[PDB]
Amino acid sequence: RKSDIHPEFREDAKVYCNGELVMTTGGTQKDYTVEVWSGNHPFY
Amino acid sequence: DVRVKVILECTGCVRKSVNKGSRGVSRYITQKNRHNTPSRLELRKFCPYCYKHTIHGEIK
Amino acid sequence: KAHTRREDRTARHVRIRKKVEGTPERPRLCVFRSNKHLYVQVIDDTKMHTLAAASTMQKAISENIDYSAGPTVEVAQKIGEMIAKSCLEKGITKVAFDRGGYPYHGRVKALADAAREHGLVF
Amino acid sequence: MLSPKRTRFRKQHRGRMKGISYRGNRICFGRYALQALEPAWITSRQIEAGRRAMTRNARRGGKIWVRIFPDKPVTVRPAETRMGSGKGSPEYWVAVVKPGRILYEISGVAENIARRAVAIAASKMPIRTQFIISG
Amino acid sequence: AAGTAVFVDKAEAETINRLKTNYIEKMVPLLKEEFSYSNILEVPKVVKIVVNCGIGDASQNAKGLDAAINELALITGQRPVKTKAKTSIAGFKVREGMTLGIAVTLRGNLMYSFLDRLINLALPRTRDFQGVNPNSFDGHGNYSVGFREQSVFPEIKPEIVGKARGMDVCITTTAKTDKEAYKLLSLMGMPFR
Amino acid sequence: TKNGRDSKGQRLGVKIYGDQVAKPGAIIIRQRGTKFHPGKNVGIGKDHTIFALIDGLVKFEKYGPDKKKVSVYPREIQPEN
RNA sequence: UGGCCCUCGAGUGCAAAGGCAGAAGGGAGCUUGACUGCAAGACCCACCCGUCGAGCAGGGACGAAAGUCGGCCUUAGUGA
RNA sequence: UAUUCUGGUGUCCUAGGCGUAGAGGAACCACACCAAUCCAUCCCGAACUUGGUGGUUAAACUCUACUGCGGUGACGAUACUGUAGGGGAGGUCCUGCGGAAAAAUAGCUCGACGCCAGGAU
Ligand SMILES: [Mg+2]
Ligand SMILES: [Mg+2]
Ligand SMILES: [Mg+2]
Ligand SMILES: [Mg+2]
Ligand SMILES: [Mg+2]
Ligand SMILES: [Mg+2]
Ligand SMILES: [Mg+2]
Ligand SMILES: [Mg+2]
Ligand SMILES: [Mg+2]
Ligand SMILES: [Mg+2]
Ligand SMILES: [Mg+2]
Ligand SMILES: [Mg+2]
Ligand SMILES: [Mg+2]
Ligand SMILES: [Mg+2]
Ligand SMILES: [Mg+2]
Ligand SMILES: [Mg+2]
Ligand SMILES: [Mg+2]
Ligand SMILES: [Mg+2]
Ligand SMILES: [Mg+2]
Ligand SMILES: [Mg+2]
Ligand SMILES: [Mg+2]
Ligand SMILES: [Mg+2]
Ligand SMILES: [Mg+2]
Ligand SMILES: [Mg+2]
Ligand SMILES: [Mg+2]
Ligand SMILES: [Mg+2]
Ligand SMILES: [Zn+2]
Repeated sequence: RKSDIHPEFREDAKVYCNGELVMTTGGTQKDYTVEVWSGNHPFY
Repeated sequence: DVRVKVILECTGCVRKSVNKGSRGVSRYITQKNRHNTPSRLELRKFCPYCYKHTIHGEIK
Repeated sequence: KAHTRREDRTARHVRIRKKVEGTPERPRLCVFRSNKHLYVQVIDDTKMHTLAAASTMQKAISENIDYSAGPTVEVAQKIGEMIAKSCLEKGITKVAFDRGGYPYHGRVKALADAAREHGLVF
Repeated sequence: MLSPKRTRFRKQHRGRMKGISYRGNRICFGRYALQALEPAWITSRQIEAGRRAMTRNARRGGKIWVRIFPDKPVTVRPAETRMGSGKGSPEYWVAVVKPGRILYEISGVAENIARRAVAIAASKMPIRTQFIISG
Repeated sequence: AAGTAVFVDKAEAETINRLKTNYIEKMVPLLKEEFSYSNILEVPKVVKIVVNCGIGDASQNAKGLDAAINELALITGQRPVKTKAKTSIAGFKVREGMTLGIAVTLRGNLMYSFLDRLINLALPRTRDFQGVNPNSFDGHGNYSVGFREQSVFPEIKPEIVGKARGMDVCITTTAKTDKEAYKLLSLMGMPFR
Repeated sequence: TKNGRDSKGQRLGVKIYGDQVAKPGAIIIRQRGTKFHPGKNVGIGKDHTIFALIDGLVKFEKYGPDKKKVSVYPREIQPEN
């Protein structure tokens, strides 16, 4: 990645789901508040 | 019309009749498109008198 | 259209080789760089002859310098020196540099600089 | 009436007609055929009339192929027009045939009806011809 | 009702491990065995994922372009490329060099991370979801899926979004056949049909 | 509409042939595009005029596989009969 | 936007012709050789014109260097 | 001095190309994996760059084989023609001496030759 031109990619993103679930992912934010996601979704 | 004969001239040439071996005022001639580029053309070009590549501007 | 690294670099080598031509008075200095080895050659194209060739596969640099995986700038400098001496000992001074498809930079550049400090003219 | 749908230049060299046509020689579609014996220029009108005649006389017999076609333009200057001021107007279209060339092919009759039919066809042609049978 | 996302929610997890190490630990032995290949390197790998926004009206107003660029950025952690139209096109009112769409390519690790945030975050948080089409393969084992609107990702803050803007996503893979690519995607947690 | 305009034949084409003799500077070929390509001992011009750098016999060759190139070689004229 | 197959069928300011595919076609970086002084020899030729040019010196541009550069892929764009 | 093999590097050419099947990992060539101060992407360490790992012949390249495609290609004869004539109202035909295709088939083709380094005999 070239410097200063990219939005900072924060490597540590903790996924906090309202089932008091905490995982790790990555994305520009440090934490992601999630009520609806892959596991615990209407289908399967 | 929109395309023109323009005269390039040495900026460092002194018309006064200089004391060196070869006296005279270098001018080149060339064409410019007066619409596209309104900037007075500047060009580094050789001057037979000064013997060095000088800078030649334009004339009105 | 070749996107294999191999064929690509070959393409570049040929393109470069359009302009730079080995002559009796100006032999071509030919650089080959592979993953584990640095190999350099000197060619007169009229006579179709290699005059001098230095490589990492010779005992000189083997006993001098060892490296782990990729040839280092150090390695290259050593080679440039070896070919400088080898060629200066056959009466070959004035040569032309064939960068063989690799951008002039890194160990290629360093090779060149080595062979320049040591009396070879290019 | 047969004719090309397009060309760039309108007007074209008279050309010259020499030799034998080697390629149109064979009879590859039907059974009986009418073969050109002499080097000539066939207008599309003539081919029309020949085909028409052979078709009407065969009638109850089936099939007629026309192995030629008028693709080369031909030009004419009007009456009381002094020579000069440009090449004239293309009036009609010709097909160039050389000796040996097959013109008409025919199938679906006894040899007699075919002979009669092909004779009446040959009557509307500018050229001498021949009756030939498939090999 | 076959669930491969019980493999993706299974325990409290880490990123790099999830994608890159579920690939090397789990995915590869599986594919090795079920297709029976005669060397390791014949395993299908994810090569690159390019995301492409298609908006031609944005060439009229460059602020929309800048906005959409920063949006795609915050989504993907990458400041995009603005793709120019090659030819003069009448019916769409475009001349040469006009900035048409917006495109990014995600390679290496960022490819895996964005793939994760796709399957396990935005795809469920989408509008009424059923499963993605198994038939969207190109025949050489490269997959493509559309996104009608970008409210899917949390980085995109829905109230600050001016207008809904669409995105396309192309997964590119060393797979030569669709079966292998399909097993790869679904094994990695993808919601099919 | 109305025709009758045309141009003087430009005098193009091979000036010296195969196994003939050429001075230095002597023009071998005046061509429009390059129907021939410069070989050895031979310069090419702005209009793709091909000219000699050396006294000697001019020889045409197969550039390969399709095109053609011209080059000049020095001869030896000892055999005075 | 992604990919497989055909391989020169696109392009080249503008006619047509001849050229040109790791290119003479598309892009990027730095520029002003779109120089002064010249020139062996050639082509074309009624004359007048017209065209090609190795090589030499000066002072430069690009390039790590070898080297390339006296406008433009060529042929129209002119007036004693 | 030979020979064999790998990698580099060229010249000649009938331009040796695609396909199918097979061989190569000690060495050599390659990819594979990992990390990014020299440099690098109009976005992306993909490419190009510097530094490591030690995995694999999968791709690549390499070497052997084969007419399925592709490429090449006769002898003869014919068309055409140079010169000397002849026939026809003409379009155009014919003869003698000399030159001689194209196409098509029969065959041919899975290149030739050289220098350098490095092993092996
Ligand atoms: Mg390496
Ligand atoms: Mg005859
Ligand atoms: Mg009659
Ligand atoms: Mg003419
Ligand atoms: Mg020049
Ligand atoms: Mg044109
Ligand atoms: Mg053309
Ligand atoms: Mg170019
Ligand atoms: Mg010169
Ligand atoms: Mg010189
Ligand atoms: Mg000079
Ligand atoms: Mg410098
Ligand atoms: Mg140019
Ligand atoms: Mg052959
Ligand atoms: Mg052969
Ligand atoms: Mg293999
Ligand atoms: Mg065959
Ligand atoms: Mg064949
Ligand atoms: Mg014969
Ligand atoms: Mg005769
Ligand atoms: Mg006669
Ligand atoms: Mg004869
Ligand atoms: Mg004979
Ligand atoms: Mg012949
Ligand atoms: Mg033949
Ligand atoms: Mg062989
Ligand atoms: Zn001055």
